[PDB]
Amino acid sequence: RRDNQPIPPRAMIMSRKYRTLVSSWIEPLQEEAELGYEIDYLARYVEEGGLTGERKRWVPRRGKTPLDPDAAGFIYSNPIETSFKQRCLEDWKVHHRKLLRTLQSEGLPVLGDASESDYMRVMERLRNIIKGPVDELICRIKLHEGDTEFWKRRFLGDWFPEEPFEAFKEMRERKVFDVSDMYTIADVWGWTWEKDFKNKTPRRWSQEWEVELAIVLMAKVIELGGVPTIGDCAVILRAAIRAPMPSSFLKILQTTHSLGYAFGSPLYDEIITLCLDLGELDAAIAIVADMETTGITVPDQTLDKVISARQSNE
Amino acid sequence: AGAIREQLADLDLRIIIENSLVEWKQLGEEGPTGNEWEDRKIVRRKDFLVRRMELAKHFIRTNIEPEWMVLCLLPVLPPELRPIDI
Amino acid sequence: KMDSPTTTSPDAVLVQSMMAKMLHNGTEALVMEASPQELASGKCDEVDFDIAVFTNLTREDGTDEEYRDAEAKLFARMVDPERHRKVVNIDDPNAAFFVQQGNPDVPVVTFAMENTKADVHPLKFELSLFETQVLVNTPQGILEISSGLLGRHNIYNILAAVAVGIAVGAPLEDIVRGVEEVDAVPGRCELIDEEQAFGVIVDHANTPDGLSRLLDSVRELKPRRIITVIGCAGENERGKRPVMTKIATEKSDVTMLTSDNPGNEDPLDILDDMLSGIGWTMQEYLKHGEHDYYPPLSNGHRLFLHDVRRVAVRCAVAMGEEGDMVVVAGKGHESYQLEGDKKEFYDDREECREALQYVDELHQAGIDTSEFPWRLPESH
Repeated sequence: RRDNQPIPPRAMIMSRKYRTLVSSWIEPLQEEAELGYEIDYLARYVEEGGLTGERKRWVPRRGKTPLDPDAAGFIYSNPIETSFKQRCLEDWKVHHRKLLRTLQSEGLPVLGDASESDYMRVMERLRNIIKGPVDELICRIKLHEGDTEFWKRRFLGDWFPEEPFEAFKEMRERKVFDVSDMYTIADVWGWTWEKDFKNKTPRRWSQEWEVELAIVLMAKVIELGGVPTIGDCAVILRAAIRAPMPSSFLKILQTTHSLGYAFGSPLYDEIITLCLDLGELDAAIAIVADMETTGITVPDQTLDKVISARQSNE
Repeated sequence: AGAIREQLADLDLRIIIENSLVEWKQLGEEGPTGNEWEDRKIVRRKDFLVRRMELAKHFIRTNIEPEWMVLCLLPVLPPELRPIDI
Repeated sequence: KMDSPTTTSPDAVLVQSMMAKMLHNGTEALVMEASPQELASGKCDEVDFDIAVFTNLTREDGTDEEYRDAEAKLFARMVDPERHRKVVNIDDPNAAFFVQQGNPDVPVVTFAMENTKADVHPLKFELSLFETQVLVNTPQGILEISSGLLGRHNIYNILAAVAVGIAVGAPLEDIVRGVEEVDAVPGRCELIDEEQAFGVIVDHANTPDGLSRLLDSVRELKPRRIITVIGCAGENERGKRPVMTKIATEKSDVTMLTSDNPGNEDPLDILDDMLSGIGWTMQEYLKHGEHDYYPPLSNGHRLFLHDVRRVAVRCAVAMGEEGDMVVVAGKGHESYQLEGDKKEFYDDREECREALQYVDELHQAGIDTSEFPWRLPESH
């Protein structure tokens, strides 16, 4: 967007099940959306040159050509499909796995003011945080990955000395290795931003967080010329349903209707109910307001009860 | 050998890399088992998986088909090189 | 039989040639399907028709009213008002239009399920998976029939057959013999019954309309389940392949996608187009094959595909329990399987005949042929 570079069609590669990258990361992976109306597979067959021209057939054929069109030109294959929730877990696992290794290396001095019994307490939680289905002393376990200056200080303090710390002293006087040779790519190239991207505790995945990111980039895909499909809008809407989050229903639908997409009436019945099932009639009026302006016929089952629910609070 | 050759042809080399990697990742997730014999075998399996995916990664980056390990034609040495043992 | 060139409508001069040949041997009666294009093209110009029969007009096969009068030229041939006869079906709304054609003074025999005013109407009819029994009220008297034609869609033909006998004044007893004698028309909802607990139906349906009309025409027979074997031709009418699967998977409980006439096209590619109707893909189907479990559809129906035709029709036969119904489609009477360019001899009637013969031996060997992943005694 900063360089006004439109999203290439290769980036907007139409995967199977008709879910682009705008919704391919949501929890239902390779699963169809929940549009109110039934799918129109006959139309999909027609639009994919299936009549006479050609169709991208998913028959697995013997050979080393990748069947998946998304794998075209990678080198080996696409990265293995993982959801945003799964990716958050791995970052959550690996961060605490690094904490355990750092804790295991020192134990007492890293904690400093903790007791030996607490050292086991801060281990079992770390052990349980990993592979898992209080004083929380873990906050003081500081990881220094990529901090060149930190490691140089620890490096400073016929046969080489047995003690590793004394061995480091021998190298500097014998010119085997010194701090001048101790550098990485980040600092020599002025990657200042790299400092604040690794030694941070990852935020655990939240469904309300996922839809916030879903609506943020969906608009950004629109700004760059990308056109998310009808299935993409349904999937992100459904993620906004599993968690209640009634506030984001309006902004999802107006963006969906801005592309000409119209959800099925039974889905519209489901969403209107959820917008007043838990008692959130506020913002449950605009959902039925703008959808009429766009030209969508609201079923009378919802209209009668929403009006009945309208006078219920009165 | 027909079973092997067809099985080699049927191999999805992309899939072999994917499932071996996650299986290899899973084995190291548990970590130590407290038994030397069990830890002995977990090393063998992990090295087997690494060797397997390394073999697969080489096949798809070159023009060598794994079916060729099971030959249906046998070349014959020129007569001059085998005058009258082989 | 004989093997004259059956290439659409034969040449008009050529058409009359074998009419001399059959008359040369001494043939007395002649009957032929009055194809709408055949008489419109003028192939039957000097043919002296005697009895005109109008089964029904649906126009699902172009013009709307011109097609109506195109068929009326068959009755426009009818000039003689006293000797030759007309037969019409009142249930079709166009019968009044058809009867006006030609000489109005021609005697007409009228048959219909409804409109009890008809000359021949069914007093009582019963539908069974192996036979159909109908009591018909002819003008001469009440007649009872019981033939191998299944479904009400052929009761029109049965009603027409007895009505024609009334038109030629056939004795009632002799009409029973003629109707009872016919039990299997090749490829037209043909029932092949080797004395088993569930009938096998061989049909020529290959179009979305023909298949849909057939499948709901067998549900009225009250079967336990419907098993369908449906294929599509290669490199031709590829725009109907998803439609066939959608219709079959809804009407039928168990569907068996197969290769009908692959030709130069890959048989698996044709099946992949079929799976597009349900949103499945050949790759996804084979993944379930690894797990030895094919999930049921959304409605709860089963989808089992196999590219090889011979091992598919026989497999579907073994998949039928008591009360089920197995129907094959796309071939009918055509005894050839077009693979590449060679026309390998393949007849579905022989396949179902032999499959019923050896299905018992498969069950007596412990083979569980209920779902597609057969469970042999040594399995799992």
